[PDB]
Amino acid sequence: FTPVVLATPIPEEVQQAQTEIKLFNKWSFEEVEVKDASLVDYVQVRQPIFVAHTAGRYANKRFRKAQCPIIERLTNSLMMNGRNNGKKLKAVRIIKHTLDIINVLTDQNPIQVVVDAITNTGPREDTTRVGGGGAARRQAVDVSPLRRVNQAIALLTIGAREAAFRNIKTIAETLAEELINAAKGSSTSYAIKKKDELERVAKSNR
Amino acid sequence: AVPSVQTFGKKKSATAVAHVKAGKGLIKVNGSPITLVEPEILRFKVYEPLLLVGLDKFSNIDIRVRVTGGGHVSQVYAIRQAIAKGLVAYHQKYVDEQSKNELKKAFTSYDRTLLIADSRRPEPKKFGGKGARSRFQKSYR
Amino acid sequence: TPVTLAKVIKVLGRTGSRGGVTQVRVEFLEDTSRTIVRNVKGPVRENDILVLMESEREARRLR
Amino acid sequence: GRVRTKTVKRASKALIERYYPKLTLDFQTNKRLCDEIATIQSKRLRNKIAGYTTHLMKRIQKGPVRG
Amino acid sequence: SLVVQEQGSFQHILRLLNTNVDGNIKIVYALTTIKGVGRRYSNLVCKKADVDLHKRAGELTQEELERIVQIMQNPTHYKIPAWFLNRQNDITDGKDYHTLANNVESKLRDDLERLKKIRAHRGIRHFWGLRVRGQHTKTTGRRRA
Amino acid sequence: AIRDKTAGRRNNRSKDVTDSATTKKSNTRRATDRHSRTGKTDTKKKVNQGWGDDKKELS
Amino acid sequence: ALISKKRKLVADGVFYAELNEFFTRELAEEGYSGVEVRVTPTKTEVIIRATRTQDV
Amino acid sequence: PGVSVRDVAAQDFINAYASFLQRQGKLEVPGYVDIVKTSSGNEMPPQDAEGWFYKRAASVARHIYMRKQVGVGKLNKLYGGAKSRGVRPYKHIDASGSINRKVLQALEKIGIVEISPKGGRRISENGQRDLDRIAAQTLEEDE
Amino acid sequence: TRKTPNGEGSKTWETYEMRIHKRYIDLEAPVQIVKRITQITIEPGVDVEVVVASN
Amino acid sequence: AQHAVILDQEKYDRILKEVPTYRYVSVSVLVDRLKIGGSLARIALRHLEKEGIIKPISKHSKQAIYTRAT
RNA sequence: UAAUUGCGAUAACGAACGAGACCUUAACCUACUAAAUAGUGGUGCUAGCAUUUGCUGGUUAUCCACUUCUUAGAGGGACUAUCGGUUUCAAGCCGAUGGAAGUUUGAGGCAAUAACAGGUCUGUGAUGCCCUUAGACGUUCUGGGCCGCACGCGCGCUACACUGACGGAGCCAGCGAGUCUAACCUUGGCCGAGAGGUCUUGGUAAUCUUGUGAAACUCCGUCGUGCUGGGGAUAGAGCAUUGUAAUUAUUGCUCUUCAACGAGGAAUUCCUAGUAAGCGCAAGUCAUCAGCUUGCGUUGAUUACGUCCCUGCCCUUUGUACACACC
Ligand SMILES: [Mg+2]
Ligand SMILES: [Mg+2]
Ligand SMILES: [Mg+2]
Ligand SMILES: [Mg+2]
Ligand SMILES: [Mg+2]
Ligand SMILES: [Mg+2]
Ligand SMILES: [Mg+2]
Ligand SMILES: [Mg+2]
Ligand SMILES: [Mg+2]
Ligand SMILES: [Mg+2]
Ligand SMILES: [Mg+2]
Ligand SMILES: [Mg+2]
Ligand SMILES: [Mg+2]
Ligand SMILES: [Mg+2]
Ligand SMILES: [Mg+2]
Ligand SMILES: [Mg+2]
Ligand SMILES: [Mg+2]
Repeated sequence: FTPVVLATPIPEEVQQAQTEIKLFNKWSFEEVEVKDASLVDYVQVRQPIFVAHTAGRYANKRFRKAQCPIIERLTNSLMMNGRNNGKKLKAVRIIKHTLDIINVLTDQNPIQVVVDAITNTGPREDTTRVGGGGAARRQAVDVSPLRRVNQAIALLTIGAREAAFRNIKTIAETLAEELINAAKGSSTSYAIKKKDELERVAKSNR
Repeated sequence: AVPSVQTFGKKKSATAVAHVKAGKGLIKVNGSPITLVEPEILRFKVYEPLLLVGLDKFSNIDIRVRVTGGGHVSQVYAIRQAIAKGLVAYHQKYVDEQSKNELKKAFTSYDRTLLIADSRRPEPKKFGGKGARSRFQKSYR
Repeated sequence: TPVTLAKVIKVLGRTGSRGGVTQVRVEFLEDTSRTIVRNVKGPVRENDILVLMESEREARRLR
Repeated sequence: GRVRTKTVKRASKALIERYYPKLTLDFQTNKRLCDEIATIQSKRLRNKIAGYTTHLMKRIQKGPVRG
Repeated sequence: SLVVQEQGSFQHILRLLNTNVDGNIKIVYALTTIKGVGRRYSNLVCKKADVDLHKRAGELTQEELERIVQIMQNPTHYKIPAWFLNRQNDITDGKDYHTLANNVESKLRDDLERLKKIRAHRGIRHFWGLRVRGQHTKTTGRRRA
Repeated sequence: AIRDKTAGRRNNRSKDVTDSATTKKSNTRRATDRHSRTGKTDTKKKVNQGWGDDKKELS
Repeated sequence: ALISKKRKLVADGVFYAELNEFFTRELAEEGYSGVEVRVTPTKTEVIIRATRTQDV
Repeated sequence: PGVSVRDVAAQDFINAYASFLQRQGKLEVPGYVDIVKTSSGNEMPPQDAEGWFYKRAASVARHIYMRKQVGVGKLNKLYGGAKSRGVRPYKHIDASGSINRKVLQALEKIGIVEISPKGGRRISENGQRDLDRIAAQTLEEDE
Repeated sequence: TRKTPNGEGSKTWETYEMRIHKRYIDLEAPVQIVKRITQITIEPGVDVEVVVASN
Repeated sequence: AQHAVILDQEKYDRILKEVPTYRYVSVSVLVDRLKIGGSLARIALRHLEKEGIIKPISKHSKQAIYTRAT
């Protein structure tokens, strides 16, 4: 990679990787393609990022929220349950740990495994409460792509934050677990069960 | 005198002043090498300008930055801005234009407001609540 | 299990008494030249892609 | 929601009325006109005024405009 | 640190000072199941008895235990500051004591009786099972008695 | 004070809460606010003398 | 002397307040409209603006 | 190449200078150590037992190495932390003016710090020497 | 300050403020012009304070 | 009190023979195999690192990780 | 449209108050004027490490130069600009590019006509009438009382822990405020475990406290799911501070005591971006006392960018025997 040194030294794998490939903590944004139709444009992956933290303005407009890098969309939704409100440094490290955990098992750039668990828990259709006179039936509705990524993000983190509650396993161990089961969905994960149950109730009224 | 430029960058309150002079390539933050900087998960945020434009850009220039004010994160975003603004301010007055408009182009592409100071800022809270938007609580009767 | 992909052609409006539901016409990208108007749940712009789980049915109004 | 007041749309009326052989569809020069040609009490009202007389100017070039 | 081995040497649940103490907890918080010995007081005593806090209450050579008991009921002889002590300047003899185990219940009786026998308002308040320390009793303190 | 029985927690704890403890605002006269109780009224002379009347406006 | 700049100008205003009061009661029948107080070397000048000076 | 202590990371310098001050044996470690709590706004004494006076001596050193002059009071405020007031909100609280003043005195008796004019305590000319030394010695472990 | 004289209403707070601006200008001159310059340039509402020396 | 506070010589050798095939080993994972509370569990992590087996690809307090030896 | 904000329709035309304009604050000025009460580089004097020049500090004037940073004067700047979609091609809306900034730029100040027996005679030496006026409802002085506890309601603070407590360690803000005829903000040196004490010190303040070295937070360890070291009520014992006075414990420290609470029924509050929430700080009060309040910055999300289902109110049409106006 044609190394270099000026006065204050820059470490070797730091010197190396960045200049060549612009990659994660260390992980590949190349390859890692969204495994389901749609869900692209609504999952980021390129532009690549070093670590998930940003000053990003994703609020000011309706759909620029989707343009947020997807991993930071996963970290952002970690830090909450108001004791943890704020504390993105807390979450970012849990994610780096989490990714390292998933990486350990079954190879697979874990950023891609994260891409897989999001695609696999998004409900294709759901139900809402129609008035229709008081006692309210359920008009099944297909749900938007943005709400399929959003709900997956919320469903995954919540199920791990709720499971990791009151036990030795760390958040990053359950976060990774919950993702590992949902990357190819095994229906052992909190998230998958709720996805399949919503899609069951939507099928059961129509 | 040697060729030098001063720059700065700001995030929230934090202001990070920079000095870019022709030199052997030290990169230092307040007293210390850019390889410390910790919070340390954020470290690559301040690495970012060196890497996006390639590490060889710093061999003819010395880099020092002092961050007063802000907080343990805003300081990291204030420095990285002064570093990139300083690298581009140097090719403004010293090496030619086409090299500078090539640097801005490759910071702006990726970016995170690297040449451009973010506008966000605390809103004043107002009476009736503990927050800016937040009101307190009411039970009616 | 027959996935049915459909591209939002236009945005018709917000139904439901609540108003979270949107009315949209969709051209399925596998065999175009045929259209269905659907009810969505989350937010939607032009040229999105819904997954219709069952291909033939549609609604209009929501109370 | 940006909707110009009547004082803005009223002043743009009289300006394009008598000063059309002057101005342009460039905001910046029209702004400087409203200094030398007109007495306004603030910088903001003037950019607002001139900005709208620029718009009314911009569409008179294609089709007439009532008023 | 070090993976240790031992054999059969350590016993779980060893009794001292008329109370029962589980082994397999780290010895500093083990002694806290006696009354009158706080986390700080346990910590100072073991630092004084030349014991390793790294150890549990499990291992703890029998000799180390009697030493540990000794310092507890004789704090001022073993160079313990006496502002570290739950009874300073006594009430009658004025000596500084650390009242230990089932004895701290006694002195609670002792003092409470002192105020009552004297008819001081503080004892009057304990007699009625109220809050002595002077907090408002209107709202707080309902389930209680 | 200590000798007297019928004192202290345990004694009150065994009595019963009056139902006046759980009562409400009581409000006592709102819907009469607009209705003047004085029974005076005023008169049209005494107001026109003080505040002037619309019939003398010219002068 | 020796009073801080902040506490100075504050007290300077309170001094004006107590001043304008005392005249508005005293000059009422004289049409007292206000004052101003100019501070100089040698002197502190107080101008009573009323509508009737021959009475003041 | 030349070396400062600013060229070394925060903790590995204070871990090294702790082991060094521990290896030494020339200390003055006042002796209420192990019995004291370091702050009113604390709960338990340090888990270092024998130790942590070297840790704070090292810490105090590098802090005075950095800057012009700092006192006992500054070190209390610096070393203090949030006190849990029980059922009432947290408040910042200063740490002990004894531990620090005795750390300054000991490190002055050992000649790493001197009583600076204008006030406070300044890094010693001999402290620069020896601190820059062990700094490099830790950078050199990474060689 | 609360706007209300007494107790009642949604609690409205109204903050008054007074702004104090302070300048200083350093001159080197003789005794005569210092007195000529200080007696005149008198203005009501502005507080001029002329100190002396270097310490 | 529920077992995992101590050594129990049969347990030491269990750790020896039971940690291949673990792609994951850490504080939690050590307790998960029905043993070693998080005090002595952490000690096995530094000790299995004395030689062989666990590879230190993870750093710090709370989260730990190691894979098999090669 | 946020707006009787506009377009348009037009027996109306053309205006005024109010909205807007305006004002204040936060964002942008390597352009303007400057700064030992702000700060940078060069230079001496100088310490440490290295030495090849280097790296990292000391030094209210030993000098020179500068104004990027800080401060605040005068100006500049944005007018939803450019282009494109959308629409009566109207006011407008939406998207993209550029921009310090494009949600009324963000947030406030000011705010017409009118109404209410809203609150306030307990802010006033504003006040009518009534009452009392020396065994006083005047006034002061001693002591108590507003805190009194079977219990109902509301605002809150701390938790139920492992995204955690604890112990080392890294170490980063902004709004403030401070003593004259006086004892305010306190650096530093000692002594003390702490609370504190004590000898001095700068500051009427961008000059000193103070870089307010704040807290969350980051790092390395200890504990390991057990009402546990989560939690800190209750209580005993001692030491200090304010105050003439601390008992019904003003506040602070030390030891011990180690409760309830294992995420909370019906219900119900608040909130759309540097917002919510988590986190402290300063100011108010203040001799002493914040679990309150007014402002402040730190860390910093999820989810809408829609509708009338609920609740609330505004507008039309309509009825009226009301107009002291459905009390
Ligand atoms: Mg105990
Ligand atoms: Mg701190
Ligand atoms: Mg600390
Ligand atoms: Mg019209
Ligand atoms: Mg107006
Ligand atoms: Mg400037
Ligand atoms: Mg842009
Ligand atoms: Mg009334
Ligand atoms: Mg009266
Ligand atoms: Mg009261
Ligand atoms: Mg901690
Ligand atoms: Mg317990
Ligand atoms: Mg605790
Ligand atoms: Mg005070
Ligand atoms: Mg206060
Ligand atoms: Mg109050
Ligand atoms: Mg009618």
